[PDB]
This record gives sequence, C-alpha cells and structure tokens, in this order.
Amino acid sequence: YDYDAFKENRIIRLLKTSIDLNKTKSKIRNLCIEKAVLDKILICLNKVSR
Amino acid sequence: SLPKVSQSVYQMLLNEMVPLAMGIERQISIKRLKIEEHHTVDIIRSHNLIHELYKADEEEKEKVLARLRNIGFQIGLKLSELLIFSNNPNLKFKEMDLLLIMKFICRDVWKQIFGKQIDNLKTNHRGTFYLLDYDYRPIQSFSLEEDAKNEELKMIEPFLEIPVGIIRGVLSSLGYSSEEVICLASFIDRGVSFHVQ
Amino acid sequence: SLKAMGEEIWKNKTEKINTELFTLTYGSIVAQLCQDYERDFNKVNDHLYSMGYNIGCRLIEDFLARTALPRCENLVKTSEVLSKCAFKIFLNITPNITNWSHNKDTFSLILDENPLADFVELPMDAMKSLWYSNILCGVLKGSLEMVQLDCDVWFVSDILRGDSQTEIKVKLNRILKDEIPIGED
Amino acid sequence: AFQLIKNFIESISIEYRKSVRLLEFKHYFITSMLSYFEFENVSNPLLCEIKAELLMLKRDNWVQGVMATSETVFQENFLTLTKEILSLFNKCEGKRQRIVDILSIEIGLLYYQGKKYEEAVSLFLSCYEYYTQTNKNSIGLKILQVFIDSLSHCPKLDVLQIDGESVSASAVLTNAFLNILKLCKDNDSKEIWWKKFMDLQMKVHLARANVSAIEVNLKSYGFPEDISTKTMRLSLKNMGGDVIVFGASDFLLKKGENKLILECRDIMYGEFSLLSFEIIVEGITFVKEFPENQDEFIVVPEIYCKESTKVLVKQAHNLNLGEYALELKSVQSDALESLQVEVEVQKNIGNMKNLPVSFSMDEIQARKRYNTPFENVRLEYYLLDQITAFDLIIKTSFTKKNDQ
Amino acid sequence: LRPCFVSLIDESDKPILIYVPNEAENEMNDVLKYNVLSNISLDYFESALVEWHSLDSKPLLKSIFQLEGVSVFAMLIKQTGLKIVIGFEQKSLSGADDEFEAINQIFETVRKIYIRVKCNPLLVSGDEKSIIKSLERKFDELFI
Repeated sequence: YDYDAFKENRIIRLLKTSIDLNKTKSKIRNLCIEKAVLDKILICLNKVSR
Repeated sequence: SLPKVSQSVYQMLLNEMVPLAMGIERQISIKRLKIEEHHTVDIIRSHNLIHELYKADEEEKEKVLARLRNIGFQIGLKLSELLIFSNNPNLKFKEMDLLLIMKFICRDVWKQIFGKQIDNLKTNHRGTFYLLDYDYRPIQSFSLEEDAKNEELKMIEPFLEIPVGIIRGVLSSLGYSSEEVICLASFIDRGVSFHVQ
Repeated sequence: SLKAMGEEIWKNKTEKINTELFTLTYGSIVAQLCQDYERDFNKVNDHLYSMGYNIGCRLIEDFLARTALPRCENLVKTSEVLSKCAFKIFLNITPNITNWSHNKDTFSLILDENPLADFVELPMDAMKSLWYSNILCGVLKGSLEMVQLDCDVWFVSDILRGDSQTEIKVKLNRILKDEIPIGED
Repeated sequence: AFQLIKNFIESISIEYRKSVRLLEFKHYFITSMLSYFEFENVSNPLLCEIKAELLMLKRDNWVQGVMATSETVFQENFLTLTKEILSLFNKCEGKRQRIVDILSIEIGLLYYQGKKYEEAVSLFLSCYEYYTQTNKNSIGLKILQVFIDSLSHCPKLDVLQIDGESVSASAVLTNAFLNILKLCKDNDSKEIWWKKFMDLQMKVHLARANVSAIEVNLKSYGFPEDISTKTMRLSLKNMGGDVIVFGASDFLLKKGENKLILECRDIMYGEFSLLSFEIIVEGITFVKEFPENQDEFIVVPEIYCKESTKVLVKQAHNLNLGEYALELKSVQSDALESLQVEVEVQKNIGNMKNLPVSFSMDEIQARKRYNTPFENVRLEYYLLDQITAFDLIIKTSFTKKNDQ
Repeated sequence: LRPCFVSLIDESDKPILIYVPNEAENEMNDVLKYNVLSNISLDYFESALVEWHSLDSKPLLKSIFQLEGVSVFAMLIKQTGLKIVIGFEQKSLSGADDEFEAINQIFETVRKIYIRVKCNPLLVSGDEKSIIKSLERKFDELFI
C-alpha cells in the first residue's frame, strides 16, 4: 500500500491474506527453516513501517 | 432380560456429536486450554461451538451436515443386523413394497433408540412415506432466551440430521441409496417429519 | 451404606440395552475420527479426551442430583464412590481398586468388563498408537475437577493392545480452593 | 414327494454298513430308475425335467462311486454320455447356468485325461475368465491350469473364431491371469515357464490391468536442467523384467508425461525408484493432476489408469540452479511498444518460438500472431501492434536440445 | 458334527468365504472339492423343489444334497440376503435330531460371529484383507 509509503512509513502492506500463501508454500518442497524465515518476513510485513 | 445401561448417559452422548462435528471440521489442526502429563490439549466447549454455526460460511455448514448423516449411516447399517437378530420377521432384501419395512422401522428401530413408535405414517402411493413423531426425545430439553423463539429453530437445525442417517442406514442394509429431507411440523394437541424416496 | 443405595438407584432409573447400542455409538464416533483425520491415531486420543471433558462436566450435576452426596475430599472417599456408586449407577459395572501409592495419593482403576470396548477388535495399525476407551479419562478429568478437586488421569494398559487389564492411573496433584466473593473494596 | 423319496434315499443310506451291499442300494437307485419312469407323466417340461435330472445326477454319482475299487476304459469313455444327458436335462428352460459350466469343466477334465484334444473351456476363454470374474480364488485356477497345458500341448496356433486371436495372446492372457491369481512364493515355476515364451514370441500387443505390481508416490525435486519427478516406490510380484516405465502427470490444459526412464531391473519389493525427467513442461506449474498411467513397458504396455478427480494437486514447482533457460523483458525502449528475450546461454544450441494468446488478437508481430523462431539467439527485439493493450499473454516454447 | 467346509455368500452370488476348518491336511490335495459344491449350492436356491418361507423371525435350515460323501446344509436368511452353506462328511451323521439341532446351533454361532465382525466399528467397509483374516482367526478359535 503506497499511500503511506511517503507519510510516516514505508513498506506497509495492504489487506491481502497469508493462509493460502502458506498452504502454497507447504504444498511445494520448502524446508522448515526457509518457511520460518519467509513466515517471519510476511509476519513482519503484515503491519510495518520504515 | 438383556444387560442394560442407563439412558441418561446415552441421550447426553447422543446430543453432542454436532460439537464433535464442528470440532472435527473447524479444528483440522475465544478458545481455552488444559494440560496432561507433559502435554497440552486446546479445548473449546459446546455453547461456544454450536454458536460458530450461526455464523457459518455456507460451504462449511453443508460440509458439516454430510458428517452427521455419515454418523447416522454408520450406526444405522451397524444397527440393522442386530435388530435382525432381535426378531425382524417377514420382509426381504430387494423388498418390492415399502410399507412392510415402514411398519418395521417404527415398531423396531425407533423403540430401540427412543422407546416408542413413530406415531404417524402417511402413504403417498408412489413412494413418499411420511414419518411423523410429535415429541422427539433428545430435543426435549433445549430452549433459547426470553421469547427469542424465531432464532432458535435455525440454530438447532443440525440436530435432526441423525435420523436422516438412521433411515439411510436401515435402507442401505436393504439395498440402495435414497434421498431424504426433514421438517418440524408442530402438533394439534398436547413435531418432526421424514420422507422416503 | 453405598452398595445398597446403588441398587436402590438401579430400581428407579431409565434403562436401555447396552449391547446393540452405545458400543455402536462410541465405535462409530471413533471410526469418524479414524477416517476424518485420515488414518492417524495419536491425534484421536487428544480429541476424545477433549470431548470426554465436555461430556463429563455436565454429567457430574446429574450424578449429584440422583444421589445426595457431600463434597469428597480424601482419596478414600472418591475411590470408594467411583467403585461403588458412580460406575454402578451409570454403566452397570464396577471397578476394583489396586496399586495404591504411598501417602494416600495415586491409585489404579482396573475395569473388569468394559461396555465401551465390548466386542470390538482393533486393527493391526493401532497396536501402539491408540487408546480406545479414552472418553473415560475425559469424563474423569472433567468430572473430578467439578467437585473442586484437581486430578490427572491416563490409561496404562488395555485388553485390545496387551493381555493386561484396562486400568486408569488417577493421580491427585492438588486440591483447589473456594474463592472469596470480591477482589477487594 | 420325490424329496420324500430323497428322504427315502436318505433313509437306507443312513442304515448302510456294508459297501458291497450298498451297491445293491445303488440297485435301489435302479429302483429310483424304476421311480424315474414312475415320476414321468409326460414328454418334456421345464420344472419336470429340473425335478427329474437331480435323481439321475445322484445315480450318476453313485455309479461313479461304484468303481471305487479300481471295464478297462469303458467308464472313462461312457460316463460322459450320461453326464451330457444330465446337463442337457438340466439345461431345460431355467436359470441353472452354473450347472452347465461345471458340467462342461467336468467333461473337460476327462478330455484332458485323454490326449490334449479340441478344447471347449479354452474356446470359451471369456467363460474361462468369467469363472475368475466373481473372484473364484480356486476353481478358475484349475480351469485355467488345464487350459494352459491344453493350448501349450496341442502345438497348433490357429485359435477359435469367437475372436480369431490365433497367436500366443490368449496363452499370454492365461499366463497373466494365472500369475495374478496365484500364491506369491510358490509360483516361480508358473512364472518363468510361461514368461519365457512371450520373450521369443515378442505377438507383443498386450494392454494389461496391473493388479500384480503396485505403485506409490513421493515428493518432487530438481536436477541438472531436469526434473527429479516424484520419486516413486513400487511393489513386486514376480522375478524380474526390463521396462522403460513412465508416469503421466497432466494439468487442466496439457500433459507433462514426466518421470520417465530407460532401464529397470526391479526384483525386490519396495522398489523405490527415482524417475528422472527431462522436458519439464508448463514452467513446472502447480495444477498438474496425476493421470497416473505408470505404463511399465515390460515388453507389453502393462498400464494402470489410476484416475480420479481428488484434487490432491501434485505441485512440483520449478527451481533456478544455474541451468539454461530464456526470459522476457523490454527495457531501454523508445516511445513505442516492443519486447525482448535474453537466454542464460550454454554450449548446445537449438530453437525457440513465441506466440501470443488472447480472446482477440492483441499482439501482432506480423499481421497475425506470428512465431519469430530463431536458432542460437542470445538477445533480440520484437515489436507489437495495436489493440486495447494493457496486459497480454505469451508462450515461449523452447526446444533447447541441451538435454536429449 | 465337525464340518469339512463352511461358506458365506453375500447379497450377490460373490463368495465371502469358502473356508476349510481342517486347513493344511495330508488330503488337502485340491480345494476344488468344497468349492464346486458351493458354486452349485448357489444355483440350488432358485430350484423350485425346495422353498424358504418368509414369515418368521428365525430362518430355517435345509438339507440340500449329498455328493463325494459330503452333505451340505444351507440357510438363506432373508433380510441381508446371506446365503450360508456348510458341509459334513457322510458317516459323521447319525441320522438323529439332536445332532440336527447341534448343526442348527453351529449355524447360530457362525451367523453371530459373522455379524459381529460385520459390526466391528473400526474396519473400512468392504471385502478387504482385514475381514477374511479376522474371520479365519475367529474360526481357528472355534474349530481346532
């Protein structure tokens, strides 16, 4: 969401979802550490600022 | 006669496979917690689990209601052989008519689950037999708040999907798969309705 | 004392057949959890425990309604009433009490017959992954805390997997209190 | 009342304690023959002949038991006359159609006791399999075990004209059915001595059903510009084979046909292959459903159409681990639309072709949605043309020949 | 009194079990005998000379034929279509009626022990490996 990319924040995502993306990541051959880092990055960018 | 156990534990078992059905569908694996021997088990109880069906997405509710008739299907087609060993005379497997097995079920199954007959049976002669009982046993003890009677029938509507499965099971014991619906159909003095297909 | 009053409640109670029902019902709702999870067995114990909890918490008020009993405190009295007028009233059976601990705490609950695993044969893939009658640990853990105790129950062995008996090793860990009816002024 | 006479036939047989005297009770069966004339009131009817034939069958069984202490070949030449007469009597206008097949097999067991003559059981090879239809786990094993030595022994390969299959195809189907219905450990001599002939006679036009050897899947990985492609584990049923087995994953608009191989030496159970695949289609798309053919070509396409619509959704996505591919980008452009395509090049070189795909003809490199195919190209520029252009599709089929 | 084969046939004419209770004998020598007798005994259920009436709770026994010195006894229970056929050797029969009723309680044991594992509430519903290999370890318990 780029409306607050230049008002007191940057990299603040809009209202998408993550359970279907996690199901797609589980349905491939992704390892537990890579899914841990990717779920941590998407969890941080669920609501963030810069 | 037979060895016996008490009805009040069975009826209270029979009331609550619908919290078991939403705890098997919603939990694919405000909710609470408990512990055992270096473990934990996450618990959710029945008042906060039938009320997730008043706020149910429509494919989720219709996914649940297949499971209630699947439970009824398994207990019906397992029950019919032991009721055959009870007596079950004078009927056959292919069974060209239908009233002689509708005379069977109200006298022979519904006494062994609920202690009385299906006291009304209406005969559309092309094969739609209406089975009406007035005071159904497990729904003797359910009521909503102070005159909010409209919003409880649609709340309590999963609880009649056990005798969908019972009459599916005792007819798949005699051959085939059929089509079933339910009604409420209140009395005339001091209700429920089932079809056949 | 008790066993006279247990048969006295077995003369004014509503009854039905324990064969051809209720083993069917409990076996059907364990076959659903067998097929619903999709043939995994160490999870169905932790759903049958969480279902037996909710069915025990409401049973305890019916059992105190049928027979007028005080709040039990020691494990002489709970172990006497569970062997004499709880299982006798509800399920027509009675257990026996062995394997008693030191300091009057943790005992065993050997069941002679069992009208939940009655005439059931268990398949070979669950010899070491399933507890069959683990609604009983649900009703004991969710029923003994509602007389303001706090316990822990677990099966130790079963007739289906093992020649040794069906026994539940119930442990007293602590006794809960009654709470004072405000925080403060 | 004949049943009452059968009770009379149950009576003296209850009171039998001398087998030389009880043959005189077989003469009482002759008296039942004197009841067989005394039960007849007409020429022919369905229920009358059906009641008539059973006493003659019991008398035929008593006459068979009469020779228990052993007329040199007169019994083995003459009992088939009474047996065929009883089968013709019980073939009268009722559905008793397992008496006919069992009586024909009883005649065939005496035909095999002679020289290996003209066959009726193997001529009705559909009936020979139809005894094995209702999962007859024992009768049809012998009803095929006699017919296998009958077709092998006769050495004249012009088959019957129910369907003219005048080759080793019927005996190969018999060998496959007898190996399928056998025991596992004790059927090595049954396997090898009938698997050896189809090697030399490789008619080799067979489409089996794969009940002998089973299969199961696993996850899917990558390789050196190749797909590891669902490293399957198979079962075992026999000694060995040599098959170029390939599975067939198929999406909602294409078919991958991956998991191929060339050689196989499967002898042990839990076969646990790897099945490395080239020609990775659909950019390794995730919606590739399993048509699950697994056509293990052990000198015959012994396929298994393991189809459903279960939506288990074998995903098997791509990876980029320094292998040659091609991309698409349109940077450094002028003030009109274009496209570009750079390839992570390597030694071996072959062709590629790009095509537009929309409901209308959105892009147009030519007047129509052209190809612009090229051999050994690193980067270039392709233009476009006029439509309501926001976002079009593409497909860049690249026969790279870096693999085979 | 002790049988030489038992057999159970389902709603169709598909056999559920053709079981020999003296299992690995010196005179095994074929399983064709006690199999073609069952295949003809399914055909003797639409023979018009014998007939099973349809009024009573207790279905009835019959004495259908004898062959190879083996008597068969069969009972169509009318509700689950279950065609159950047994055989005995010829001179184990005494001709009396106490052994006839002992044969009837052999049926009332084996019908009971089949409908018990028809109601074993952990199996998947079908004629799998499990049902036959449970029926044999109960029939070895009944017949030594």
